[PDB]
Amino acid sequence: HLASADWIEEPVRQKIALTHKNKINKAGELVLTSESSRYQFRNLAECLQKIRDMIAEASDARLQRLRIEKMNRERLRQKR
Amino acid sequence: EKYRSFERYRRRAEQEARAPHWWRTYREHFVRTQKLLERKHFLRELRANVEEERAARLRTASIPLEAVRAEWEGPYHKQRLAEYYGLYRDLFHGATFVPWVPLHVAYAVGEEDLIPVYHGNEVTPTEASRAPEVTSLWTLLFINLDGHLLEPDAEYVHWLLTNIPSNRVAEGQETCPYLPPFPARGSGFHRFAFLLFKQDKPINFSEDTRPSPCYQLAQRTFRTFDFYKRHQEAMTPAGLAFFQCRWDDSVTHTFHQLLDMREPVFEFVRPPPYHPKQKRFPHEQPLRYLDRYRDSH
Amino acid sequence: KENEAVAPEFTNRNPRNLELLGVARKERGWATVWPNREFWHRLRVVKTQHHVEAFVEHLNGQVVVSASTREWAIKKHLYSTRNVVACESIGRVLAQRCLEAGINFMVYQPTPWEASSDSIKRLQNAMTESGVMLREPRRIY
Repeated sequence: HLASADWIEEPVRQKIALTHKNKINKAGELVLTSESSRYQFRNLAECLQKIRDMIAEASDARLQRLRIEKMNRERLRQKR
Repeated sequence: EKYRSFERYRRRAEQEARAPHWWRTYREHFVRTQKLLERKHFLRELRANVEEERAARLRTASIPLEAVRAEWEGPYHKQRLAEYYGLYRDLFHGATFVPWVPLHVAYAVGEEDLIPVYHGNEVTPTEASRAPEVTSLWTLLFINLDGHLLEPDAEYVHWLLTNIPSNRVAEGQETCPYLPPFPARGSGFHRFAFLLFKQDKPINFSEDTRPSPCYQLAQRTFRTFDFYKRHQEAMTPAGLAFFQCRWDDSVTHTFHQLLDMREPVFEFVRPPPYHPKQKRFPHEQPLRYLDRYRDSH
Repeated sequence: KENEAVAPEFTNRNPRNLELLGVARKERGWATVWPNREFWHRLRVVKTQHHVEAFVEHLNGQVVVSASTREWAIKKHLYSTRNVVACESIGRVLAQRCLEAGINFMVYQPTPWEASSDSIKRLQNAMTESGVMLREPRRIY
């Protein structure tokens, strides 16, 4: 669980969540998997190494358009 | 002749591409009188007007646009929107009818104003908390074309009125009580269409009568085509009005309070992960060759 | 509860559900042909000898919203079918028809001379004030 985890400092947690949101489950946990080797420990070792990298590395027009389309709908909604 | 502007070639080229040809092309693979005389008289008056001439040269002329909308209304253009959004295919299994009665609907919000329901409009489920206002002896039905959660062809009713005297809708039999929109989350825009059917003779639609109040989706599900087919002899549609609704907080209220069900949540389902199948015994396989195949490299 | 019964996957049949969401496919081919085909809808403005017409057309080539000075309602209140003001009115009328049709986004690709024309510029001013966007949202992959 990325957010609940306290060992990671809070600023890092937010940056990790934004950067790797696609890897966060709906529960909010950060899920990463490795199935690239015939060795179970290698998969565990690969998973651990990726976590270490994430900690270290971590340590708008879209909104306007949403307003525009919403504004367009209100103007489009004119048959009274 | 040689095109003297790029557009002349482009317009002809665009028209040329549209037309089918014997050779294979991308498109094939991927694809009354009396009134006019009165209209002509107005044209002469409008053209003759010196004031209008002065405005044109001064680029100051203006128009009462509101009048244009009323006069433009409409049957042929109204059909386009319904067909363009796929109402006919889903509602009549592809039967297309030109709407002749200018049906107009709006969702009443509070008392100051009532939210219009255009053709292809977007109205939030929250705004549709209450039933909308709809404006000879006919019928009227409400549909959730893609609001169904289980079966694609099936659809749900908001409220169905039968034997509507003349136009006054208060006297119509409330076969189906009103239900607020309940579009599932993650499915984007759900299209709801309002249909008006000419009723040749008053007929008791006991089959379509539903208990009031009814909060069961198992009984709200229905098919328009078979329902219309059973009454197609005396039913000819003439009015159209449809809007789009997204997910909203009211939707949670509808699903839980009265529908009494967990909120449906959907999203594109991704394929199962692809895994290479390594050989159990890599005979005559070095590390350099395996290095490229394996993750480490 | 009977209501709780729901299929694992939704069945959305709205043609514009993907287009409105932004996930609908835009033509990304025609790399050897100009202009780009990465537009769901396009504004087609045709200035005839005696009439000025504006349309909103889908990739398939079928107009969904058509505004023409040939239409009876506009012309009766419009002095001259061919005029700079007429371009403004048809744009505002085209917007209202676009408002009627529910189409809020469109892609406009005026030609070099067409863009320079003040009437077309005013027509664009008519569209933006009415809220109709000359640029569509980008596709979502």
